[PDB]
Amino acid sequence: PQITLWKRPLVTIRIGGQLKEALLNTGADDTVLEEMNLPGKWKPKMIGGIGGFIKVRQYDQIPVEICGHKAIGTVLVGPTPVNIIGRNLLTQIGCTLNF
Amino acid sequence: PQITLWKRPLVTIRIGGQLKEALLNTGADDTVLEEMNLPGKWKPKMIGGIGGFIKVRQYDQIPVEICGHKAIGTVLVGPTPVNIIGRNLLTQIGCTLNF
Amino acid sequence: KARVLAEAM
Repeated sequence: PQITLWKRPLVTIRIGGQLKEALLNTGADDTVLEEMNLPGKWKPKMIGGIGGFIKVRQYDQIPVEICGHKAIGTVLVGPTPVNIIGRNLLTQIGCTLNF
Repeated sequence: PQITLWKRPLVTIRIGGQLKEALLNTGADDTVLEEMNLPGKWKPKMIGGIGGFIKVRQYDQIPVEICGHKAIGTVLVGPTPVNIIGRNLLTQIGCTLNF
Repeated sequence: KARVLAEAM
C-alpha cells in the first residue's frame, strides 16, 4: 500500500484476537500498545518521548498482523495516548519512506 | 530517495544558514526543533507526546530544505529530545509510507 | 534508551 500523510497514518492491527487501530510511527524505535493483558513473562522498562518517560511492560515474540502482513516481535504495553507501531515491526513488513 | 527503517530515519536539513540533523517522523503532526533562535514573531504553544506536554515557540512560514527538497511552513522550537520533521512538512516534499 | 516520538498539538 502507499499511505499519504495528510492525516495521521492509522491502520488496523490484529493481536491476540483483538483488532485495534494503530499509528505507523517512523519516529518510534519500539511498538507501544495501550493497556492490554498479554500472556507470558515480561520485564519493566522505561521509554522516553517528547514530554518525558513512562514505565511499560515488555513482551517478546508476540505475533502481530498489520494490514494483512504478518510480523513477530517485541511489544511494549503501557499508558500511551495512542497505539504505536514502531520500526521494529515496520521493518518486518518491508515498510519504507519515499520522496 | 527511498529510506528503510532498520535505523532511525535521520536526514540533514538546512534552516537559516544552519545545518542540523532531524528525524522523518510520521508519528508527529508538527515539526519540532531543539532550542535555537529564528527570525520573526513567535507565539507560545503547547504540544504533547508520551510523557506529557511541553511548551514550545511557534514560528510560521519558515523555509526548510529537507534532504534537498524545499518546504515553507510552521516550525516549533523547544525542549524536544530529538529534532523531528513532522507531517506538516513531510506532505510538502511529497513523502509517503510504502510496503 | 529508546525513543517513541509521537506528537500532537
